[PDB]
Amino acid sequence: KIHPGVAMTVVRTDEILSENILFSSRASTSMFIGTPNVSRREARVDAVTF
Amino acid sequence: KFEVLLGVYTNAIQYVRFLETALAVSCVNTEFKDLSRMIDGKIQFRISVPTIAHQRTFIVVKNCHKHHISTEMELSMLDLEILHSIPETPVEYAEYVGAVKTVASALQFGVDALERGLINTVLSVKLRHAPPMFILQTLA
Amino acid sequence: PTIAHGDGRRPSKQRTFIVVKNCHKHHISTEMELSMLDLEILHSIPETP
Amino acid sequence: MDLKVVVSLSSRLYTDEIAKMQQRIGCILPLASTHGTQNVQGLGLGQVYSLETVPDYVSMYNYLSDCTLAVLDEVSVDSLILTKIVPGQTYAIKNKYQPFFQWHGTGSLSVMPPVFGREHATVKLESNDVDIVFPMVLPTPIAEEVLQKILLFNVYSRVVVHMHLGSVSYLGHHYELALPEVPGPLGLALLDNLSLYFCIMVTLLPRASMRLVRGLIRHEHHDLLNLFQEMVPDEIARIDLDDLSVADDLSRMRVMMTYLQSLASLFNLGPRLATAAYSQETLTATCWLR
Amino acid sequence: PALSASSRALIDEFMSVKQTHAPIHYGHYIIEEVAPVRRILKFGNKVVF
Amino acid sequence: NRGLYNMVNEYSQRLGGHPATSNTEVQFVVIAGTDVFLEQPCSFLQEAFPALSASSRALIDEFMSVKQTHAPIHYGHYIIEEVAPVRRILKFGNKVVF
Amino acid sequence: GPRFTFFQSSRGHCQIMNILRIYYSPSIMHRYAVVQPLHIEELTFGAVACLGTFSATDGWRRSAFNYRGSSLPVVEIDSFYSNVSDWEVIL
Amino acid sequence: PLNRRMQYSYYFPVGLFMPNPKYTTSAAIKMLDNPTQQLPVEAWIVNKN
Amino acid sequence: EGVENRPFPYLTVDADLLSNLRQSAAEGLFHSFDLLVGKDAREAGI
Repeated sequence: KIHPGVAMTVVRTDEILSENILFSSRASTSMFIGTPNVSRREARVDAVTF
Repeated sequence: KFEVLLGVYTNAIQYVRFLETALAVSCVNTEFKDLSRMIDGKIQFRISVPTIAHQRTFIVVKNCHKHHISTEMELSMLDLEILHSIPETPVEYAEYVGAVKTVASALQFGVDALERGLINTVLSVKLRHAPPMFILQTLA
Repeated sequence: PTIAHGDGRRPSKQRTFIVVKNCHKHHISTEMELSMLDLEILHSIPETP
Repeated sequence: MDLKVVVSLSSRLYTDEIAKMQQRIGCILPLASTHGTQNVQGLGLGQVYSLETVPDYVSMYNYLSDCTLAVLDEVSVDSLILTKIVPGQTYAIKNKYQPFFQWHGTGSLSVMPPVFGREHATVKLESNDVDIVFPMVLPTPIAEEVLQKILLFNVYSRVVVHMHLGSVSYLGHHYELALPEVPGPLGLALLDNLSLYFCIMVTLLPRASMRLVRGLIRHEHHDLLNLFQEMVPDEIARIDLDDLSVADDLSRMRVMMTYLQSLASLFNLGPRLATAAYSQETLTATCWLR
Repeated sequence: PALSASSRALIDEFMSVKQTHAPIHYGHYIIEEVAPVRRILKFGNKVVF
Repeated sequence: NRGLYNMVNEYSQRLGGHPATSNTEVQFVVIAGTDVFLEQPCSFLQEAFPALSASSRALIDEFMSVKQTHAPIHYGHYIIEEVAPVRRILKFGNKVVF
Repeated sequence: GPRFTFFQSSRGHCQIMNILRIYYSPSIMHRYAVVQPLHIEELTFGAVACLGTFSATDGWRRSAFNYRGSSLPVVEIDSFYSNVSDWEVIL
Repeated sequence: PLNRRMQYSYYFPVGLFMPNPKYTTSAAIKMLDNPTQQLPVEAWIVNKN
Repeated sequence: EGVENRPFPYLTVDADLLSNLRQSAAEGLFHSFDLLVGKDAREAGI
């Protein structure tokens, strides 16, 4: 329990679970909505994957 | 002696339409029937700065960025072959209506999951162009 | 339902939950007492006080 | 069936990478998953073959064989369309590999980790701050020649001739390939399994054939024999003293032919492509996954 | 900076009074948490905000 | 251990975590279930609250004097303050703290 | 006495022989220590064969198998695609 | 996606040493050690609890 | 378990049951439940 001749500065970090609030002005961003088409991926032997 | 079955229950999954939530006041939108053939969209801004006694023009370019989203519904090969076939006895008819209910549930699930993904992409693109509070409290 | 994402996560394909709940059957028993020396006269009719 | 995978870029793309990537159309690329849309991470061998100085070719072979395969045809800004490769389907594969390997008629293609330098098949995507490398595809005889040249460099590391091993030769052109010094314990594990097979070969190798080949070099001379320089090896002197018997020779061959199938199948690392009808005027071929 | 202290004694006086606490004692020292998240510190019934 | 909602359920369902009895001179161990109306939070989290103790009467009548600026630690002496789910009223004459 | 084990993997056959050699690394020197290989045919330490492919995501849900008396634990590879190959020797 | 995790960074010195005119801005702290000849060896940090 | 997987006329109510559901079932709040993913999410045969 005897001090050495050299000190230290213990750095560390802390994770904090915050609740953010998102605000934006009206008509900020124009976008285009596509056509929601379906597709057929894979024919596994008893089950197909769309 | 009997075992009482006190009814079966389920949740009617309501569609949360993209304009039915108030997030679409942040984003106006245009149904563009052919986004597959639009590789690029730009917008030119000519901004004219006046002069003050004791001219300048900011031509800035802005570009669009596309977003792809895709989930995967799934269907067994049973409820396609019994969907194409035709019933004649009411037990087969009861099987058939159940299979078409399953396939319709999967299809409506697919478009509903796609709509929820649209809200997710909108929230992500608004969070991407969002600097924090303690910078725009001062820079504004 | 699930949510489509831009990144490729292993997508949950229409999960369906079925839970059931059983009845908590339990009963109530009371304890009345009655002495039988006055029960023969409830079925009969009175004529003497 | 619909096999289209679109990969979304997380940022934009500068015009030089656009011009470079549109040259790289039709090449085989690997993918992380087999889902609908993916991001730029997980594409290419650059995640396991990083921007470093010591490669590891056999772990690259493992990453190639483990993951799926695709071909890149349509590339634009923010988005580029890939087409998956699944067993059961046929495809067209174009020959856009800058070490220009002339393909044999109806042979078999093989994918390959980039042996001709990292910078040769690489697009630097600094916009999404990552790198996509392009895995080489070249025919199977040149594939086995490169692979056995790699392992012979790995085993002759500890001995010394260098230019006669680390440079392939083809009818089209001779090429040089990048050589590391250690492939780590996975390359040592490939050498482990190779030496396991080899020592059990020289336990169970037949002795009628040595008694043939002694009198055959002393009788005949061939291109199949002039590598001995008309000198019998010493184990031919100290092995052919024994008599020649049919039964143990059959019992030796009945396990030798079993083991050599496994020794071939151990060199099956990396996905193989048995293609058909290559044309020297279209630079493409009808291929499918074997 | 978090609540650093070079003894127990400056802690056991820091929860006592705040406005007249000692920042620098003889050999020991203490440092007030000026963190964005300001935590209440429950030492028995001596809080500090 | 297995299941966390199972822990809350088995807290709520029968709540037999070897607790004591009441309305008796000393505590026994309860065998007869669902006859006493009891609850055991100390067997849900397995910790224990520090009661109000001290060393001599001196630090007690210091801590009763001012509950804010008093000593928790004297020279060799010490006094541990009362933190509890029930924050008790402590009367010592007219000096009474919270 | 010889054993029949089964294997689920998402690797190539090139990987399956090496990782199976590393998996059987105790048993090979177990057999080497107990029985010396006196002839030339005992050195074959068994072989493997691809029984086929299936879905890598929904694979190998566990289940139970009852006979009239008892119940062994049993896996259920669901929606399997059968494809037999030959034998490639482990060594 | 709004339940994000801001990470902050904390630091505290351990085992410093004040220059030789040591002093105190406090009254009700007394120690049974030499005032001028004590130095810290440890720190004390508060927890989540 | 005691769960019957036969098809049914599932009456549809508007209460959102699924507030923190998958974490609850992986913790096992329910007595007995069946997680059906993908192909088994259909009505089983009669």
